[PDB]
Amino acid sequence: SPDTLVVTANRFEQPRSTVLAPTTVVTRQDIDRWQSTSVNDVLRRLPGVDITQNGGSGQLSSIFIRGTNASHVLVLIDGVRLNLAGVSGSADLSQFPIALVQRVEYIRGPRSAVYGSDAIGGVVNIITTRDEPGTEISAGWGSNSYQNYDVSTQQQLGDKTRVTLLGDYAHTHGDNDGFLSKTLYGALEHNFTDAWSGFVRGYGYDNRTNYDAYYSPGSPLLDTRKLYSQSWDAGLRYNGELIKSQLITSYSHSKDYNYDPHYGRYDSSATLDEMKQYTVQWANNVIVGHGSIGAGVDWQKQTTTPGTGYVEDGYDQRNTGIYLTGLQQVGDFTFEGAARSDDNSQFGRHGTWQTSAGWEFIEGYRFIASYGTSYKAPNLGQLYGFYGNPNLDPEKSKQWEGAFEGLTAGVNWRISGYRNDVSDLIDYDDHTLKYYNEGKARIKGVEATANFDTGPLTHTVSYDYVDARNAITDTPLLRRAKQQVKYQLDWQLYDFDWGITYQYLGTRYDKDYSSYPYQTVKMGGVSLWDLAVAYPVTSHLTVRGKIANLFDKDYETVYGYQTAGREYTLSGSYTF
Amino acid sequence: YERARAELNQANEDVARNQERQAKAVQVYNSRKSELDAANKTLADAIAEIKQFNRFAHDPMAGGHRMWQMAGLKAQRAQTDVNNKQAAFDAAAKEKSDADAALSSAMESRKKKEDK
Ligand SMILES: CCCCCCCCCCCCC(=O)CC(=O)N[C@H]1[C@@H](OP(=O)(O)O)O[C@H](CO)[C@@H](O)[C@@H]1O
Ligand SMILES: CCCCCCCCCCCC[N+](C)(C)[O-]
Ligand SMILES: CCCCCCCCCCCC[N+](C)(C)[O-]
Ligand SMILES: CCCCCCCCCCCC[N+](C)(C)[O-]
Ligand SMILES: CCCCCCCCCCCC[N+](C)(C)[O-]
Ligand SMILES: CCCCCCCCCCCC[N+](C)(C)[O-]
Ligand SMILES: CCCCCCCCCCCC[N+](C)(C)[O-]
Ligand SMILES: CCCCCCCCCCCC[N+](C)(C)[O-]
Repeated sequence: SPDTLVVTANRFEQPRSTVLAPTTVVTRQDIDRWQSTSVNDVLRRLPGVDITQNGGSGQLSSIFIRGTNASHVLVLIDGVRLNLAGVSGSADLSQFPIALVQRVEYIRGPRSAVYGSDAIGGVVNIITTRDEPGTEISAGWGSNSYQNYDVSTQQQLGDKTRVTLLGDYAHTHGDNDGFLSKTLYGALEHNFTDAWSGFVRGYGYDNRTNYDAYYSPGSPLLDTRKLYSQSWDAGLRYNGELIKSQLITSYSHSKDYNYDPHYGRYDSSATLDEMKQYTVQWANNVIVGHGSIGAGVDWQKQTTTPGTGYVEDGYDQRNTGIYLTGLQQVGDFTFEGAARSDDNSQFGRHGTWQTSAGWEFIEGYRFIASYGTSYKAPNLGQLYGFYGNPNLDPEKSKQWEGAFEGLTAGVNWRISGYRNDVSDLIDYDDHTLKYYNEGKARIKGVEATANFDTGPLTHTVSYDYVDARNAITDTPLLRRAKQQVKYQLDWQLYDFDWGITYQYLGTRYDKDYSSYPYQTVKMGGVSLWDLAVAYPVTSHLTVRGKIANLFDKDYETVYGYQTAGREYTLSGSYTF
Repeated sequence: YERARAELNQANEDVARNQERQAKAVQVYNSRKSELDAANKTLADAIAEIKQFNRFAHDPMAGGHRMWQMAGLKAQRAQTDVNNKQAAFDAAAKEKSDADAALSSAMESRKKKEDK
């Protein structure tokens, strides 16, 4: 979807061409055609994304970008670290509501040079604003008792003042009635002048979700989870011809109960993780020659509650970062770089940086080469648990990438290989009951993307091979897929819009949870068709149908956990 | 001679205060060792529990894995209870030793002053 705009690379708006690292972009239009009913269901489609889940919607899940650990992808919401990742240290989007997602910018490779901790594999920025005047009413009924009801509007309140609102209700079985998402959202956006502007927002969701728990006679059974999250923010932006600045504060508060319905919620049996993220960002950017220079600051405070994340006491983590961005096109060469210093409450400082140049050696064809370093801070339990060690270092990553992209014969494509040597990986020790920094991984992987037109017929193919390994035992990291093939097929024929979306998931090794001492078993490499259509019954009303898992061809991503089979979704939406 | 029968009359009164000050320090001492040997066992409980679901530790999707985190939280709450209770038994064992030696040399003085 190239030469259309992004903000995720350097924080400010820039043509995707100018971004040397590979970026996929998903739109609200794309999501609607896929009829995706969760955020995982969207990411899963995109190059180098390998997702695991303990069942269906709402259930615990982990993203592995380009072989890296679950904790190695940085997931931002509107360019701020996802609050539901604070406690655990790793990103779980299964609880995050798809109703909110309005665009996805996803830039692979490192970017701690811009964003701070966790940006090792890549960066997934979920954007919850878009500019689409009007108002839309939607619903859907589906397999496993899926029902959805959605309203959403954007209006000029003042013609220099915009309001936006959505409300979403989302229920589905699997548990008992186990996953209930209720989202409300509201934003107000004003233009002081053609270039000065400011916004305020609030959203929140309340989620109930049921799950499979481990049973201990005499002791409560915690198989219900109530999450309440909410998020506020406010900002100024300056959008000038030459200078740009944005100043953005955010607050996020979430309570996560895990309890037993018979015993309470506010009962010692219940666990409760209450987290408050505060963030202040000041980004700035000037145009210099054929490019720009940027310089920002981001401050982050996370406070927790006694008991949260399995830690006795409540902590107050803080991180101040300052970074620099650079861009200059000269001739047919292109040059990005970045550099950041973070100051972390617990571990003091760690600088990070990246650079990359490309070269349009022929017109239309480009070779890009890239190098960068990136890191993951240690997390709450790691530092302050019983297994804790409060003097841990960041996990560190050195990253290397080669690429050739071309435009030939009406076909946009890329072949790329990348090296990724992570170090200091924070690892449990059975013997000492503690965490320590020794630990290492070699990741060599390839990425081929392409996409093209034939007839009234549009394809988005791609291919990944990744081979992740401990750099000591030289053996696979469990649970990754040696390769995936991701393919999309789009025609609107006789006004029927169609979509055939197909994925061969490769082979993956997990632990067999069933016979101690647990061995390994190979999981079948399987193929996964989906079919999707949509019809305008009117210039305001579309009906959308779908079948996921067309061939009922069931299997798993976490050994021992059932994955929804053939499932049908009949949906409708009404715009005006 | 009666300058000295007040130095036994007050010496006997010194072993009286040091006997009560030893009996108070034995009740405080036995109380502490008690709360401690108890809390040390709610700890060792936690630590075996840890080693039970230790097999799930490097595998966060596992669900017995949660049983291992819960185990440590209750061990760390137990460990801070062992440290509170040991500090207090160290405070009681310093004042049993000090009161045993205070009594014991108040008796040596008392025995010298009994010498008519
Ligand atoms: C666009 C491509 C062609 C058309 C696709 C659109 C077809 C729309 C079909 C809508 C009806 C779905 C219905 O058949 C399933 C039903 O709603 N779910 C029930 C029932 O089926 P599931 O096992 O859930 O699929 O069974 C269980 C329990 O018996 C329930 O959970 C559920 O309510
Ligand atoms: C129904 C009115 C909708 C307009 C307000 C929407 C934005 C405010 C969001 C607040 C949500 C957080 N919470 C749970 C405290 O409400
Ligand atoms: C649709 C109406 C929304 C009204 C927004 C109300 C003001 C919210 C202020 C949030 C400010 C963020 N904070 C607290 C970190 O400073
Ligand atoms: C047709 C209307 C669409 C359904 C509207 C659903 C609104 C419920 C939102 C409640 C969210 C409550 N909370 C606490 C998260 O703010
Ligand atoms: C401290 C170094 C960075 C300074 C960047 C500040 C940029 C603010 C942008 C507002 C520009 C104000 N204006 C229109 C009067 O030029
Ligand atoms: C994007 C937030 C930037 C905050 C800093 C703004 C400071 C510059 C303001 C001085 C110029 C005022 N004005 C209206 C004449 O442009
Ligand atoms: C225009 C952006 C330039 C920076 C503006 C604010 C400066 C504050 C930076 C504090 C960072 C200090 N440190 C070493 C802890 O990172
Ligand atoms: C992170 C650094 C990457 C390099 C960014 C390039 C900045 C240099 C621009 C200097 C050009 C100045 N001028 C006016 C002669 O064009």
